[PDB]
Amino acid sequence: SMLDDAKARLRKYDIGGKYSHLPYNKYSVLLPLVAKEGKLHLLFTVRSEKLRRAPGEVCFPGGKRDPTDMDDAATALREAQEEVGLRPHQVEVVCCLVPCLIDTDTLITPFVGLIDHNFQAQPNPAEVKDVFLVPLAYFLHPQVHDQINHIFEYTNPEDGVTYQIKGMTANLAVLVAFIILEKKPT
Ligand SMILES: O=C(Cc1cccc(O)c1)Nc1ccccn1
Repeated sequence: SMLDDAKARLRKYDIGGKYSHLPYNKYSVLLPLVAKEGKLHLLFTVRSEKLRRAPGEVCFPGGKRDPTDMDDAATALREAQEEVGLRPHQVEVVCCLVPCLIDTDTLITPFVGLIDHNFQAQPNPAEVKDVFLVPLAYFLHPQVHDQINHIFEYTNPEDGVTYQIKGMTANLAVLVAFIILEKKPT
C-alpha cells in the first residue's frame, strides 16, 4: 500500500539514536505526513508574528528539548501537541533523518511521523499563525524564486494563498519527497 511503501522507504534512511547523546543545544522537528485525496502531503506551520525568532516564517512543528523528554522523538511530539494539538496516539514516528548542524553549538534532529486521517489541526495562536498542507510531489517540481538563495512559493488551490518555504524547512521537504517518491511505477 501507499502508506506501507512510504514507511518501508523511510526506514532505510533512519539514523536512529546515533547522534542523540552528543552535547549540543538540542531541538527536534516533526515532518508530519498526511494522506489526503490519494496522495501524501507535508504539514507546515506559519510561526506567529509575536515570536522573537523568525516571526511569520514557515517551519515544521518542533522546538527545544526539555528535561521531561525521554528522547529526541519525545521533544518533537511534545512540541507538535503544544503548537497544533497533535496528540501522541495520532502520530506514528517512523524514523529519524539526518540531523542538521547550526550555529556551531546546535543540533536539530528531524523525525518523520505518519499522521492519523482523523487529526484536525488546532493552531495555538500564541505560537502558530497558520497550518497548511503541501502535496509531497510539489517538492519535485517547485516554483522557485531567487531572493542570492532559493525560495519555494506554493499556492494553495483551495484559497489562492501563496506561502514561501525556505532554508532548512525547504531542504527537509525535498529530502522527504526524494526518499518516498523516487523510482515509482505509475
Ligand atoms: O520551533 C519550531 C521547530 C524548529 C526548530 C528549529 C528550526 C526550525 O525551522 C523549526 N517550530 C515551531 C515553533 C513555533 C510554532 C510553530 N513551529
